[PDB]
Amino acid sequence: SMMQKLVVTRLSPNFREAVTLSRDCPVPLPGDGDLLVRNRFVGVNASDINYSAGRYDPSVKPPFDIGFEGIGEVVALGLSASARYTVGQAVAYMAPGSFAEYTVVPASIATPVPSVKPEYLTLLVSGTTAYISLKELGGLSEGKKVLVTAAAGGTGQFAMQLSKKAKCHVIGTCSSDEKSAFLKSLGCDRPINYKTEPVGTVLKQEYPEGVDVVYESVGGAMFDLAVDALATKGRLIVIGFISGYQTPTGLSPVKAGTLPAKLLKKSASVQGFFLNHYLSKYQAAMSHLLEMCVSGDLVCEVDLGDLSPEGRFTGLESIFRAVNYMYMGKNTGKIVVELP
Ligand SMILES: NC(=O)c1ccc[n+]([C@@H]2O[C@H](COP(=O)([O-])OP(=O)(O)OC[C@H]3O[C@@H](n4cnc5c(N)ncnc54)[C@H](OP(=O)(O)O)[C@@H]3O)[C@@H](O)[C@H]2O)c1
Ligand SMILES: COc1ccc(C(=O)c2c(-c3ccc(O)cc3)sc3cc(O)ccc23)cc1
Repeated sequence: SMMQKLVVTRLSPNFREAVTLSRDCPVPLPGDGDLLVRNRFVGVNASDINYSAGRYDPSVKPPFDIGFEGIGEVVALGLSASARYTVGQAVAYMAPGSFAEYTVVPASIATPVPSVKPEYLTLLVSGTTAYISLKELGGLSEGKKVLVTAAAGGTGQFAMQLSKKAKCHVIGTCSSDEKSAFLKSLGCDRPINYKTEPVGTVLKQEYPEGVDVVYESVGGAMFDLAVDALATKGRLIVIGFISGYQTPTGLSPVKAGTLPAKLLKKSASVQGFFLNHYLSKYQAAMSHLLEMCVSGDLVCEVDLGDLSPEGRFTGLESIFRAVNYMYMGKNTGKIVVELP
């Protein structure tokens, strides 16, 4: 009848200062073509703070719902949606407003899943982003050298594994020896703990002819290093630049004044990627991702915060903790919050 949900009440990249937990909200009713989903797990994404900052559409004032992805049970649906879905059915989705106990989701974008497991949620945004970007833009093939930053993170774990399946030689950056071990377990050829080992030097010495593809999620100095490390005809894919998201503009400083010159000299490229521009590829990506997940051919690491200071991310209120956890760089795999 009523429920809790998170609401952006003030525009800001500081999640805590931007978002409020609202405690007596009416449970929304699904339309003819909608599902009403009781969320059991929701995804925490780096860009959640870009969203709370209002950067997706600056013409939109608070309050508005937040959260990009969820998985749970269909508890109610409109008549038309009932042709495909049924009450009690497990579904996952990528749609705004997942940070709530119940979310209305158009049946046409929902993804039927085998059951309500957090592993399936990792595929929705993090998995598809890696799958689609690398397939469409990566030009992957046997022997290509691929550099993945934030490699032990939500989407990084997939860029890593998929590149390995494409028979590429893969290098991955992360911030701890434990993260490096995780990378090794995913078949990383060259894990690099950037806190203990200078990435630029590793690249210059061990990969003198450069890397062919960069899956770049960090920005700033890491972006600078990756540009310098590009091989002839190399491709740097701008997936993100999380090092800048908390700043007032959300940007990270780069030493890019000489970027065009470097790109010309190497016939190399810098290519942006935004998941929402590739939705025509989404259903197929998710279909394949789900196969590998269920068959065990893809590790879908979940960080539910069980080893965080305050423990398992349970309840909407723990979303604040979980966001902070990401930005402290503590997570291995996808950050997920449970709503018991
Ligand atoms: N374009 C798209 O459609 C799309 C879709 C999904 C995600 N993304 C991007 O992919 C990247 C990762 O997002 P995610 O949600 O999956 O997060 P995530 O990788 O699971 O976690 C972020 C990781 O980045 C590193 N990091 C955190 N704060 C940092 C900081 N201030 N400076 C440098 N590094 C920091 C940490 O790993 P370390 O141990 O390596 O430092 C941290 O664990 C982000 O740029 C996100 O925006 C883009
Ligand atoms: C350019 O098109 C592709 C598509 C898939 C691949 C690839 O090798 C694989 C996958 C792939 C899918 C999407 C990507 O962006 C990269 C790799 S997944 C997978 C699973 C297996 O058991 C065996 C191989 C693969 C390589 C190039």
